[PDB]
Amino acid sequence: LGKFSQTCYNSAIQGSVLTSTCERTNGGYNTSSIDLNSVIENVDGSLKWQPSNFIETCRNTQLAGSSELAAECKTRAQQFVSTKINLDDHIANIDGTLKYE
Amino acid sequence: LGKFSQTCYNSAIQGSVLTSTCERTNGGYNTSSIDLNSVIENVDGSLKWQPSNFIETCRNTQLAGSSELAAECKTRAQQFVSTKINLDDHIANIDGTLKYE
Ligand code: NA
Repeated sequence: LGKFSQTCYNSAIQGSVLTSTCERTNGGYNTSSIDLNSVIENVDGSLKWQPSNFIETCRNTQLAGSSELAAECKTRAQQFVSTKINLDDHIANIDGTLKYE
Repeated sequence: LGKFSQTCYNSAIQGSVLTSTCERTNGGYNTSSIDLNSVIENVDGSLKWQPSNFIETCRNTQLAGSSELAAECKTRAQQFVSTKINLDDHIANIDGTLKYE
């Protein structure tokens, strides 16, 4: 559904970063931001949205230790198996901000 | 390339969201989060990092109007052309916080 600009203002892009000042559900405001590097993609010169399947096919997410993600996900033979990934692998700290590279 | 957890503490995974409080470059701290649904994916049951080429093949990004990304991207034949996309198609404000949905 999207529609952020409807309830936001003073938006800006910088590199692939988007930042805006957005209304709460109460009456105040907050300034967040999203990296668009992992959400849009370039196909022959045109931008498109990227598909994803983590929220929709995996479950019961958890952090083990300092940088290990753990969950259970759905296979091709449509059964849930246990899987794990080191988030240190590609998640970095870039001046107090968490960044995917 | 990566290894955030050597300057971050108190990390937490909730849903697809990772949250951590990190070491600013000077001496201080900042608490961030990154939505992993667009960073990792599941391939037959196993979680894999997702590749993407936007900032790697595109340049000169601009917010045009209220909600439109504009940029120039390289076509398979290595030529920069024009390309826009409406961010409001999937960027949302969830309680003062921008989300991709
Ligand atoms: Na992605």
